[PDB]
Amino acid sequence: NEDLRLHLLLNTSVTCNDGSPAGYYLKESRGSRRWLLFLEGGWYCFNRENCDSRYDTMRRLMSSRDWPRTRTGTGILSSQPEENPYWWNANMVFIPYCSSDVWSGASSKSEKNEYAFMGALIIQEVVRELLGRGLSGAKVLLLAGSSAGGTGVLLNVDRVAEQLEKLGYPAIQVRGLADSGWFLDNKQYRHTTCAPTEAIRRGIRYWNGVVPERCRRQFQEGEEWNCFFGYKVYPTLRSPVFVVQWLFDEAQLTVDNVHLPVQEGLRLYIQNLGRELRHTLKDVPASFAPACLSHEIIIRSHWTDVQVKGTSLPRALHCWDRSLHTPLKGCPVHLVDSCPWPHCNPSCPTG
Ligand SMILES: *[C@@H]1O[C@H](CO)[C@@H](O)[C@H](O)[C@H]1NC(C)=O
Ligand SMILES: CC(=O)N1CCc2c1ccc(Cl)c2Cl
Repeated sequence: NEDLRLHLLLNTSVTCNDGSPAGYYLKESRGSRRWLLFLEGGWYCFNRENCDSRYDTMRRLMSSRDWPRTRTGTGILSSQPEENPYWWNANMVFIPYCSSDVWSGASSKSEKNEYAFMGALIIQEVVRELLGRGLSGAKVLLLAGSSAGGTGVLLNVDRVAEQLEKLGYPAIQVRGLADSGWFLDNKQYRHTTCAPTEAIRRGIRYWNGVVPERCRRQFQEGEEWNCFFGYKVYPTLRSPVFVVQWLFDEAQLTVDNVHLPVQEGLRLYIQNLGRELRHTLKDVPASFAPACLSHEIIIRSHWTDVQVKGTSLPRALHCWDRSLHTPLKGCPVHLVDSCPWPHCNPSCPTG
C-alpha cells in the first residue's frame, strides 16, 4: 500500500533548502478527529560547505524535486491496527524534512542566502493548509517526529498550539511526541563540529533558527542553542509532550565519537551516559526510555515489539491518551529502564 498522497505547499514561498516547494503526505480518515503530523528527521547542515555536500548526495533532504507522489505509512503512521494498535484510525500526515535546520528556521533563499532554512514555517504552513482539509474539526493534533524531527517537536509544539489559538481554534488539543530527539550536550568520549553543543550554536546563526519563547527568555541572546536540548527546553513547554528515547541512542553516541571488547574507560562512559539520560527523564511523566543501543522507533513497522517493564510503546501512548481525558491501574505512562547496559532489556531491537 502507498496510502499517503503528496501535496506540495500552495504557498510556494515556503520552501525546501533549494527553493523548491515544501509539502506533506496526507491520508485522511473521515470521521476521525485525531490528526497525527509526523516530522521526518535526518541530521542537519550548519554551513554552506557541508550543506553543499548534503545537496550532492542527500538531496531529498534538501529539495522536493524528486519526491514520489505517494508514501506508505509505517509504524505509528500505519492505518492497520496490527502494525499500529495506538492510532490506526487517525488522519495521517508525513512532513518530509527538507530544511536541514532541525525544523527551526525561518529564512528564505535570497541574495545573501544560498539556501532557505524554513522548517518552522513549513510546519506552520502545513497546519494552515490542513485546516481547510479537515483539521479545523480536530480534537487532538499530535505533533510527532523522529531524531531531528523529534527535536523539531520540542521546538515547535507550543508554536502550533499558539498558532491554532490565534487562528480561532481553541478546541484542538495540541500534543507532542518526541522520538529520539532528546540529546545531551555532554563531553565526547574522544575529542573531534560533531560535538552536539557546537553544531547547534553554528546552526541557529546560519538558519535564522527560532526556539520556544519561554526557553528563549531564560537563556537569552546568543544562548538559544540551549533550547535544542530536551532536558532544558521541555520544562518550559506548556503542551503535553511524550518523550521516547533510547538510553544509548546511536546518534548520541556518534556525536560523542563512540564507535562500537569494551574496556573500563568506555564502559564507564557508556554507563554514565545511560544514567545521565535516565536522570533527565525522572520528572518527565510521559516517557518511554528503553535501555537499548538503537536509533528512532516510532515509524518502524516493528515498533510494537519493544517493552519496558512489560508495557509496549503503543500501550504507553494509549495510556497517555487516557491520562489526558492520578495514575491509571495497569496503564502506565512513565516507563524508563533502570538497567545500565545496552540490551539489558531483552526486547531491544535485534538489528
Ligand atoms: C507564505 O509563507 C510565508 C512564509 O511564512 C509568509 O511570510 C507569507 O505570508 C505566506 N503567504 C501566504 C499567502 O500564505
Ligand atoms: C541525528 C540528529 O538529528 N542529531 C544528533 C545530535 C542532535 C541531533 C538533532 C538535534 C539536536 Cl539538538 C542534536 Cl544535539
